[PDB]
Amino acid sequence: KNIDGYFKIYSKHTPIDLPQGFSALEPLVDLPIGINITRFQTLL
Amino acid sequence: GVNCYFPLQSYGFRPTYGVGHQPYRVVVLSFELLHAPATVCGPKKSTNL
Repeated sequence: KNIDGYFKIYSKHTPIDLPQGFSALEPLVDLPIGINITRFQTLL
Repeated sequence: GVNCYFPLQSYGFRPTYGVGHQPYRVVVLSFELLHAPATVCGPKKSTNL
């Protein structure tokens, strides 16, 4: 997410398509960079 | 050669030289502020609980 000039990353690693179990993502990182993001990719 | 020169030239620093010709290291600190959130803040000392 990137809303108020900060870039936030939440995450969770859960053991095992997608199961019906419920799990909330905990906040990991809240960066202070203030760039504009509108596109993204993945890195292999 | 004539009309041909190597642009860099040395300072020839040597101890028996006066104050004018002596190495003076310079550190130009600058402060950059952009629209991104600030990340380099200042110790912010506190009070006992």
